[PDB]
Amino acid sequence: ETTALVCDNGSGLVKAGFAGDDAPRAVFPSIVGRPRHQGVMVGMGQKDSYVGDEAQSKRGILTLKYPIEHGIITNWDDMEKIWHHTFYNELRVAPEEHPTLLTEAPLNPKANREKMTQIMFETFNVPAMYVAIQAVLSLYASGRTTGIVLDSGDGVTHNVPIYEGYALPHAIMRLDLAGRDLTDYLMKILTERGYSFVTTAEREIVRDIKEKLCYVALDFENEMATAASSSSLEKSYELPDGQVITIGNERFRCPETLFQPSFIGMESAGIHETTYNSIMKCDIDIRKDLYANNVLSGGTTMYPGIADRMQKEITALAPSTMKIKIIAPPERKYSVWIGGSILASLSTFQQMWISKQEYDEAGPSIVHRKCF
Amino acid sequence: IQLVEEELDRAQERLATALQKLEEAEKAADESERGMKVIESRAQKDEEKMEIQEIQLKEA
Amino acid sequence: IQLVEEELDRAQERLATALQKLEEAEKAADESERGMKVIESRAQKDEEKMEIQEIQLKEA
Repeated sequence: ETTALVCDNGSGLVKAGFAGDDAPRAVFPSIVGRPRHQGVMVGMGQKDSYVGDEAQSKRGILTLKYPIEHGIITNWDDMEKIWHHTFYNELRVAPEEHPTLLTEAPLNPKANREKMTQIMFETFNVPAMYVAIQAVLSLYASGRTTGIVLDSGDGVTHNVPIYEGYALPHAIMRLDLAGRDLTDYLMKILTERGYSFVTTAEREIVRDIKEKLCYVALDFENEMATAASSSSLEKSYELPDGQVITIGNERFRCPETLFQPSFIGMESAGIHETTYNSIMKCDIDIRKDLYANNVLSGGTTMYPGIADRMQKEITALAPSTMKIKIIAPPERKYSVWIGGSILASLSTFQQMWISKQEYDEAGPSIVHRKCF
Repeated sequence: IQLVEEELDRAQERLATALQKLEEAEKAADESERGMKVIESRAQKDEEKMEIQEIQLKEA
Repeated sequence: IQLVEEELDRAQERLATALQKLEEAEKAADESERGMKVIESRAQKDEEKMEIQEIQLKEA
């Protein structure tokens, strides 16, 4: 059978590999570096485009750009570079031999779904392809046809009620606030403590810090009080040039913005609130199988202690005769990619692919007839 | 010479050993997580069954 | 001397980096282990309670 490349379009990490395997085989940063100055390398070759880990090692001399900003492809040129690198550098295979599965947000722009369909088929010459909602794949990785997924990426958070494998198009909710924003916010609040960070390279350390040291508090006022009353809510981090910095209440404050969007000046409601409001758009006999399967997904959900917080919050908004229970997969950061690996290796799914012939007949439009 | 050489060599012996130990620590983390995955999936299946039973019992 | 010294210095830097990554993998392993232990304790409790209910359900 044809080996399908599953490529998760994560906004701060690419996750890529082959279908039928239990885990991604390449996990690298979504970063394209291009030179700030030319002349840097003399006696050695210069290139102008570095991608992923190659770019990461050269960060000092590169201008980093993100291909995907807030789950939205913002530059077609940087999306292409990521792709060129995925196939030829990272997996070292011809894409033209391998069908492609691409991941997307709910309500991912149609003009974008098309430019993605077109770019894959004309330049890479893919034999077949498909595009699928991130949360639907994470639900298949959770072994379920039906449930509501809180998917919080490295850039967007969605609440996605799904039923018999279809995401409910009137009931889904979105929040632009997650891992990308979270770094920029963390950096702000550290400047406020007097650990000013103004350089973007230092920003990436702040990113790493965030992933390692942030934790979801179970009670925001009680932990805040604890940090005000004692310095036991602080963890040290040694910067790689030396210099020991102390990260305080910023640890739980940073992700606190997910529950209270007003802290960054939004009119948006919180991730627990949009969970509750999303299920309340659904019919009562499916509210049962939706509430019974509240699933966490994506990189932002890997902060410890999140389940007890989300269990709390949802039981407080929701009536005490729906079964409330948080499902947190063992490696929830990958559950989109794992769900794509499952879906692309089902014998029933092989009828669904966009073929090169259907693209030649209808142009990039074909995704809006084959994908749902 | 000899001291700088002996110090290097042991430093490499030590590095080699630290990489071996890193792979071992990595393996063990994987064995723990897998086990952790198996218990977790058994806990969850029992829970879903339990809640259906608390309800079946209330319903009955 | 110098060449050997430059090789030793490189060897030392590599050893430090491996030891930090190793300490991290140990910590992550310790954490999987903790995670696992709470999960096992829940698993037991959900099972007993699902079983306890199986008796009560039969009775109703």
